Amino acid sequence: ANQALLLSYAVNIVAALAIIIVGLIIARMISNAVNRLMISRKIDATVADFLSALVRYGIIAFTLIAALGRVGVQTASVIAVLGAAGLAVGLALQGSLSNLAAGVLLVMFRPFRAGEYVDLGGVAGTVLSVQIFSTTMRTADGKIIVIPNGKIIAGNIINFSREPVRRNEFIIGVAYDSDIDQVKQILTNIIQSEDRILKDREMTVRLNELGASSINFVVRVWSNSGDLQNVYWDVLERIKREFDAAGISFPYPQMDVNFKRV
Amino acid sequence: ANQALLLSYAVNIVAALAIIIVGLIIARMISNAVNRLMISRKIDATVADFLSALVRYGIIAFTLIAALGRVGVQTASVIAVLGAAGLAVGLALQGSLSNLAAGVLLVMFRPFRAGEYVDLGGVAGTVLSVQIFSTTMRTADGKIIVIPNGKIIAGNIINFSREPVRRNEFIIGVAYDSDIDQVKQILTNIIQSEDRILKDREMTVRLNELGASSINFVVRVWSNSGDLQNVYWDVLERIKREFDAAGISFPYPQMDVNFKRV
Amino acid sequence: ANQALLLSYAVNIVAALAIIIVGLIIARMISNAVNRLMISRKIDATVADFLSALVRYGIIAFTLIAALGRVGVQTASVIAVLGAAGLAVGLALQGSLSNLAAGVLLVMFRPFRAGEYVDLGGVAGTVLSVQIFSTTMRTADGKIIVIPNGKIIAGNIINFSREPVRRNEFIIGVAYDSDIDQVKQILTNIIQSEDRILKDREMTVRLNELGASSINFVVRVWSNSGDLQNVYWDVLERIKREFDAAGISFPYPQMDVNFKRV
Amino acid sequence: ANQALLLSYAVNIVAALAIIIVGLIIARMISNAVNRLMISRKIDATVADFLSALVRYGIIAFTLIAALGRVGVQTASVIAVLGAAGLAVGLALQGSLSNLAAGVLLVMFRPFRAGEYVDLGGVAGTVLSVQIFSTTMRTADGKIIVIPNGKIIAGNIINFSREPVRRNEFIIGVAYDSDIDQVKQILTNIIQSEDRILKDREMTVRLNELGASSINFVVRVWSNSGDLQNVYWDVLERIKREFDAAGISFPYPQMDVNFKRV
Amino acid sequence: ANQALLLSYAVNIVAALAIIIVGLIIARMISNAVNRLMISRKIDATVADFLSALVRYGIIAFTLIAALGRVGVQTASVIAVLGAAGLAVGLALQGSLSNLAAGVLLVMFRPFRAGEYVDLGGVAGTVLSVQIFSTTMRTADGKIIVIPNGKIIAGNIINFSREPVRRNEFIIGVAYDSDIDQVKQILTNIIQSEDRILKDREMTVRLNELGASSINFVVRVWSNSGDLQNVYWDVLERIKREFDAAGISFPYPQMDVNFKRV
Amino acid sequence: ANQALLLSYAVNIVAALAIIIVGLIIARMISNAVNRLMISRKIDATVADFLSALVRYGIIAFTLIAALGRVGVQTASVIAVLGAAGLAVGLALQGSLSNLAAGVLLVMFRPFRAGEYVDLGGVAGTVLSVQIFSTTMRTADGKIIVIPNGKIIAGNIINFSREPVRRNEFIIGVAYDSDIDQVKQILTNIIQSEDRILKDREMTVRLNELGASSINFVVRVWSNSGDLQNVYWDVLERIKREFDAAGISFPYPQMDVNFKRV
Amino acid sequence: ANQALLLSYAVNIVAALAIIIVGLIIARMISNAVNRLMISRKIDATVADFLSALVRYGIIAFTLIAALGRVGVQTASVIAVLGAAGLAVGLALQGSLSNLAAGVLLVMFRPFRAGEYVDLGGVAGTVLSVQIFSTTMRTADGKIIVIPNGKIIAGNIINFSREPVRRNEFIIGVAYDSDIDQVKQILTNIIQSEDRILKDREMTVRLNELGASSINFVVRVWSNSGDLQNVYWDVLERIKREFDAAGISFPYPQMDVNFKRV
Ligand SMILES: CCCCCCCCCCCCO[C@@H]1O[C@H](CO)[C@@H](O[C@H]2O[C@H](CO)[C@@H](O)[C@H](O)[C@H]2O)[C@H](O)[C@H]1O
Ligand SMILES: CCCCCCCCCCCCO[C@@H]1O[C@H](CO)[C@@H](O[C@H]2O[C@H](CO)[C@@H](O)[C@H](O)[C@H]2O)[C@H](O)[C@H]1O
Ligand SMILES: CCCCCCCCCCCCO[C@@H]1O[C@H](CO)[C@@H](O[C@H]2O[C@H](CO)[C@@H](O)[C@H](O)[C@H]2O)[C@H](O)[C@H]1O
Ligand SMILES: CCCCCCCCCCCCO[C@@H]1O[C@H](CO)[C@@H](O[C@H]2O[C@H](CO)[C@@H](O)[C@H](O)[C@H]2O)[C@H](O)[C@H]1O
Ligand SMILES: CCCCCCCCCCCCO[C@@H]1O[C@H](CO)[C@@H](O[C@H]2O[C@H](CO)[C@@H](O)[C@H](O)[C@H]2O)[C@H](O)[C@H]1O
Ligand SMILES: CCCCCCCCCCCCO[C@@H]1O[C@H](CO)[C@@H](O[C@H]2O[C@H](CO)[C@@H](O)[C@H](O)[C@H]2O)[C@H](O)[C@H]1O
Repeated sequence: ANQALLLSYAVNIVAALAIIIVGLIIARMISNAVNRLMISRKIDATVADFLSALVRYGIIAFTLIAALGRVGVQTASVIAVLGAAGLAVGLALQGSLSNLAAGVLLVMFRPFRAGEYVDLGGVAGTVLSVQIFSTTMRTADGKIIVIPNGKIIAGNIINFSREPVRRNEFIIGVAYDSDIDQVKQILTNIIQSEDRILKDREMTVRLNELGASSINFVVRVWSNSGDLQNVYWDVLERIKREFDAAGISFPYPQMDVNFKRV
Repeated sequence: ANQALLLSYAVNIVAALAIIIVGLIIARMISNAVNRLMISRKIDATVADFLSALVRYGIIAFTLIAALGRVGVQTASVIAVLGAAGLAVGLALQGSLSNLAAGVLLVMFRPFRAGEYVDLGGVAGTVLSVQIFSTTMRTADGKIIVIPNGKIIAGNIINFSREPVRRNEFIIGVAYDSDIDQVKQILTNIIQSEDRILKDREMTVRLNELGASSINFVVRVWSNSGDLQNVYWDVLERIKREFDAAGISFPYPQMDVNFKRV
Repeated sequence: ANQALLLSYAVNIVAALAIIIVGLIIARMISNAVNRLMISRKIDATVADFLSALVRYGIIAFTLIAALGRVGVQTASVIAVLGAAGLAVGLALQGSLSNLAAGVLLVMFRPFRAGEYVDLGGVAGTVLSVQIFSTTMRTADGKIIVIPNGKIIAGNIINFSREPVRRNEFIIGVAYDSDIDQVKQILTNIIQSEDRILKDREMTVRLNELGASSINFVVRVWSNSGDLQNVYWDVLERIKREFDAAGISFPYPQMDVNFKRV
Repeated sequence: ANQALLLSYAVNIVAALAIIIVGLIIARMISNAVNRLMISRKIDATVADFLSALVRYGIIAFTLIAALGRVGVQTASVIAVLGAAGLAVGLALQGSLSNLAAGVLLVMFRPFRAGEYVDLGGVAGTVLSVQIFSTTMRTADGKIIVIPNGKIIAGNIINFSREPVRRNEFIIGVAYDSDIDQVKQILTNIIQSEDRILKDREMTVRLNELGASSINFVVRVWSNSGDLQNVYWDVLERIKREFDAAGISFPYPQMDVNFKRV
Repeated sequence: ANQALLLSYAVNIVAALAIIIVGLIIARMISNAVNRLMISRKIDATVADFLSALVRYGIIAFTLIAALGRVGVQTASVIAVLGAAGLAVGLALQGSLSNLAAGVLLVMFRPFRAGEYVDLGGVAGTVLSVQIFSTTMRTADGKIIVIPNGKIIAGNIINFSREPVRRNEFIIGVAYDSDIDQVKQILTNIIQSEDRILKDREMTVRLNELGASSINFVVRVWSNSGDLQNVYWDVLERIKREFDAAGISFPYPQMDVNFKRV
Repeated sequence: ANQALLLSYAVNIVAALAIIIVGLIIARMISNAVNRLMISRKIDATVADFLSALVRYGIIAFTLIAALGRVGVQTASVIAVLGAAGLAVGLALQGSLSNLAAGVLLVMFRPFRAGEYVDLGGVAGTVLSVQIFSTTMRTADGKIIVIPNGKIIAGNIINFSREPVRRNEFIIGVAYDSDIDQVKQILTNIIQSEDRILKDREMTVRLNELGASSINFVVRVWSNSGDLQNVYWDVLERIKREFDAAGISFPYPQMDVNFKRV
Repeated sequence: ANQALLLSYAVNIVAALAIIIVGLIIARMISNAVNRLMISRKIDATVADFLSALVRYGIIAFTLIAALGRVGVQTASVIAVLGAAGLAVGLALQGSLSNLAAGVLLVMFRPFRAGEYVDLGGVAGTVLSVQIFSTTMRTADGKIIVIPNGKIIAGNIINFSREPVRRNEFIIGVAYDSDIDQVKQILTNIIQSEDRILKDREMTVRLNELGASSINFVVRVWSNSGDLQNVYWDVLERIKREFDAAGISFPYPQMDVNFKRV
């Protein structure tokens, strides 16, 4: 029969809903304004969206604390419950947040760009795109790999395609009776007739190891990154043909045998 | 004999039960409304159920704090005890929550879809379905594997079936005395007569290594993902037959032996 | 001589004991009621016992805070001491709680059931039972293994017995001079006369590799999970007998030897 | 000269010491009563001692907070300092507490008992006793191993001695020219004359693999855990003697050699 | 000109210094008294020093909070700053505290004592002393190893010197044509003439494996820990001499060779 | 109609905006002043920027707490929400902060400088630059590697280029019948005629191992870091030529063969 | 126009700056006094600098809380912001603090000193100096290694140079037909004529293993740490010369061959 307290309670509830509505409006407005202010200062779009989302959820948290205080919930209760909900959402989004930060770093510092062959922790292939949470790459034989950004940032990032020039390394092994000067002279002529091998870099042709069955010569020559494999195959076929023409042997595995007829 | 205090205590208990009932009702209603509001905005059904469950448990926590305050328990006591119960439930559900978030990410970004052959951390097989906590896959020989979603998201996701085309790589090894031009010409004719090998891609036929007993030619040819294995087996049998017809040898392992009758 | 303060102190102590007794009674009653309410809603019995134990310990914590406030201990002291005791009990029960949650998940989602051969992280054997903290399994030779549930849930769960059908894979290796058509025809007749090999699945008989001493044919045939091993042994003995009858050889390891009498 | 404040200070100090003494007495009494109440309910003695120690230290903490409040230290100061001392003691006792809980679990669920051969994470030997913090075991050759209980509970617990029966697995390898029916018949007679091999279990004698130099027969037979090794050695010597009597050969490693006098 | 407030400030500062001095005195006295009280109850000296240091730093913390309150710093400020300093000191001393607790456990339970050969996680050598933070051991060839106590407690502790008796295991391999009864009889006589081999234990002499080139007999005999190596060397030389006298052969690695003059 | 409360609310909002503006101004000024004060004291530029950023964000946090208190938000709400936003930003920047600190340490202590060959955790190459978050290095063959600074600081940092002098180690293996004095004399003359080998260091020429087919001499000689590889190749070719001239043999792998015509 | 409030605000600001200045002065003075008091008590210089830095930053924190309270910032705000700045600085300095504590432990307990050969976790070389954050060592061939102190303290610390004496272990392998008494007598005379081998230690010369092609004698002899390698090389050359003079053979790898002309 006494509606006056009921009127006060309904009025407090309507005031709580009005505070919620106005708080969502002001949160969206201040967050969009901070986002435009950051984009105008050339902050990265993902960092801008992240900081704007944090500002919007903070203003919404103040609005919730105010409205729930209007309905009689204490500030300590609302802070504890919003903290538990935030800890749950943070447990769900912890790894995704790590991948988001790693993706921002990969887009900012550019350890690798799309189209560059790389080697991210033992997998290797052409990069296709860095994305919000993971990087796609196509391996040499066409398989697609999707590496999460945090694993990429946490480890080494070998990059085959960054330097214009790269070095071949042949390991020719010839018979122990082969002349050393003739081998070095033939390998030197083979790498001096190769126009794609850079003459201003190193061009080693040195005996390198006395192996179990052969003396292993090493040849190290530099070439542009686009000519590396073709130079390898061409120098290899030329080595084979010229050694076969010159009489130098490539040994089969060797074994002395001390015969004992028991 | 003095029932007035007893009446006040029974009235406070009934008011606490009434606050509990009304609080559960309002919690269920606001949670269903937030869930419908999120589903209408095309949020994922699992993220919608998660955020709605958080809203419902938060409103129930406010209701518990209010009723337990009506029975005389202090707000600090109720917050501490609900925080301990929430920390226990969170210790129980930590890994399941990680798998739930990883499953939401796998369904959203689609690193792999059902029916695509993959390789999730060293296990490989056709995917069957991504589920709330774990992914099922059937390996090539019919074993079922159940990989938890967090392990899948944390590591690499090789995907054999995403790209339409993929590359074969034969490694033929022939005797050192074999002619190189004849080997390359026979392998080239074999891969040029193969209609399932894409002629617009690479078709390498290059000497690749001077091995212990053989010179290892490499052949790399591209084909549609569905023709890859049949092209491998057909080119392999054709290589065998044509080399046997042409007189080119596949060496047995070689060994020079220096006889010494001691 | 002034017993009035002594009377007030003894009365406060008796009131604290009465609050403790009534609080234990109400805790047991509300916990049993919540447990019956959950079991009636078809919640899992272990989750029901867990949530009921949490409700009972929470009501006991409120009762302790009330009684210890009656004896003059402050609410902050009781909350801090109960929090330290709860942190100690939680450090003791952390791993057991992880195993309990993993066991609930294994009983709910059924990645494997009792009597199904599995492979949980490198150990393999018939499952015997999933239990509250660990799973028992009997390996193929009769050893018992007890894997804690958390280790099982955290890793892959290969399941040999789930699919009705599974694939055999023979790897026959014959001499390089062997006819390929005759080998493929004999293997095809051997797998076509085998009634336990499913004719509606794949039945590959393809040359697969040119090995060091032999050409390795592959045979892949599907059969029901109960016939897999018997089909393997029967096809193997039939391959051996028919190749010996047809004159096809299984090579011994090969080695060319270039004799050099030095 | 004004001793009245000095009298009040000395009286407060004596009251603090009296509160400390009475609090230690009541703590010891309530802890012993809770310990007897738990032991009477058949709780494990270690869990009883743990919960009683927690009750005793909690009552001592309330007594310290009361006395230090009597000397003028605030409740927040005493709670913070006791919390720091408890965090230090907990950092010191964290691993010992994990081992204590794991030892309680090992004594309760009995994955292994004393005198049973086991394999706890790659070490194997007869168990000697489970103790409060670590398990002792004597390996087959007499070395003692002391494995902490937490490492045991965290990993697999293979148990060689639990099942009454266990399976032998011989892998006989005979020459390719050996008759298969004669080999299977001799192995079958050898395992049928062995009274310690259980005839109601499996008794496989199947050709299993066509190896590099031999066809590997497999023999799997079950026997009681106490007869396993003696049955292995006896069947092995009988296999050797009967194959030597029957003319079946055990091949030496084989190698074809294609002689080439260059 | 108004020195009265200056007098009050100087008096408060002198009172703060007096509280600091008296608090350090009372802290040292109560800590020494608790230390003597623990040593009198046969607590370990390191645990006694640890708990006494905690009591002394706690009383000093109360004294600091009181004096800094006298100079006007609030209790919350002093608690926060002392908590930050304690968290920094704890980050510095975390590992040293873990090693201290592990050293107390190693001195209490004695998994190993000084002079006993052990194997702590893959390093092995005579123990020299357990110390406050690390254990010293001298390996068999005289290198000193210093293993931190926490690494020792966390892993297995194999102990070669605890059991009085230990088992040798010879693995003799003889030619396939060797008589089995003669080999077993010679090995049995060799281990029956050895007085240092315990006749009340096992003395197996069983054929154990049919190897690639030899049948591997096993001999397992027990002896006192001090006679183990001398018994090994003596039985080994006796096996060699008696087999050479009896005509039994130790095979060289075997290889059939199928000659093919191509 | 009653605008007086509306005037008070608009005035409080304008005062909050004015406090925000003045607080940002004072934050930027005090942060720039602290930054100049640190740079003037020769603090590292990165540590200066870090501490100045912390001072600026702290002053901005005080300004936010003041303005949000002016609009009616409580201090506890603002502290909790700013703490949640700071915990989120810290979860995003945790790894980047670890790399920043590691980069400051690498620039301060200089374990390696640019242009020095190193080996950071199994990858090796010339360092190019240490940067804010990762170190770039060019391997010997031209690949670029980008190692995050925290991984570098956490592990070993081998440094090939720091010491002026470094040691070669040849391992010559000659036939068992070779004279030892003649081998040692020839190797000694070869390393005494080499002017780039430091005569004031060690120059060992000792028989080191009796191998399976050869006695392995060791030669260890020191040389300047720039002459190391050229000295290796020159001494190797001189060893080969002088041994071939002196008649000393480099054995092929050896094998006695006990012929048995069965 | 009303400057009185403006005068009060400017006066409060000047009082805050005066409190800041006086607080920095008193912080520096008390920190230097505590540092001198610790150095006078022979505390380590690094622990003294650490505790003095903690005292100085604590007094500065009290001064900041007082001044910021004078400008109107609440104590809770200042404590929260200083706690966030301290948590950020602690996240940056966590690893450096671990290395600092480990370096203090290495300088105090001296597991190794400069100039002693060691083996810290698989890297080995002469120690050069222990430093504030990392230890430098020069490997045997002149590479410099920089191991962070925490990695050193966390693992084993083998120390080759601590014990005055160390043991050589030769493993001579002679032909099966060689006399055992003659081999043992020659090895005994060789190690008895070696004056640098300690005659008061063990001098084993025992047959140790019957290998695939040779009986492996073991020789274990002790010598001073400075004579170890020279004794090894001298005993090795003497073994070689005396066995060649006595007619004892070092076998080449052996192989029986059962000829079969098929
Ligand atoms: C009340 C605040 C509500 C809003 C903020 C919510 C925060 C939620 C925090 C959840 C717990 C985060 O705890 C985090 O766990 C990882 C586990 O590898 C650890 O640190 C980790 O950081 C990233 C993830 O951010 C990982 O990819 C990385 O491998 C590791 O360094 C630390 O322990 C801590 O950074
Ligand atoms: C009072 C609030 C009540 C409601 C919220 C309850 C929260 C309960 C939190 C329990 C502890 C979580 O602590 C978590 O532990 C894991 C351990 O790998 C670490 O972080 C982990 O996150 C996920 C799980 O979320 C793991 O799959 C992942 O391997 C790892 O990065 C961090 O330390 C922290 O994220
Ligand atoms: C005041 C509240 C009293 C009642 C609640 C008591 C809670 C006690 C918590 C103790 C500390 C738990 O801290 C826990 O440690 C493990 C260590 O692997 C980490 O997380 C772990 O969770 C489970 C155990 O729950 C492990 O099996 C899992 O390997 C790991 O992910 C996180 O760091 C945190 O989940
Ligand atoms: C104020 C309260 C005073 C009384 C209570 C004192 C509690 C002291 C807690 C110290 C820190 C414990 O932090 C613990 O660290 C280990 C580190 O592996 C992790 O969890 C660990 O639990 C056990 C030990 O209990 C380990 O054997 C296990 O390998 C791991 O899962 C979690 O991080 C947390 O459980
Ligand atoms: C309210 C304050 C707001 C401002 C400050 C925000 C701080 C945010 C802290 C996030 C959690 C940090 O938790 C951190 O996790 C890593 C996980 O490897 C662990 O420690 C780590 O430190 C660094 C990163 O700093 C890692 O590179 C390192 O591998 C590891 O030692 C510790 O658990 C803790 O240092
Ligand atoms: C408000 C206080 C402000 C001043 C004090 C600031 C403290 C800052 C603490 C940052 C987090 C430290 O968290 C730390 O993380 C490491 C991560 O390996 C873990 O412990 C670690 O300690 C040291 C570093 O101290 C590591 O080298 C070690 O490998 C590991 O045991 C623990 O989780 C915790 O010791």
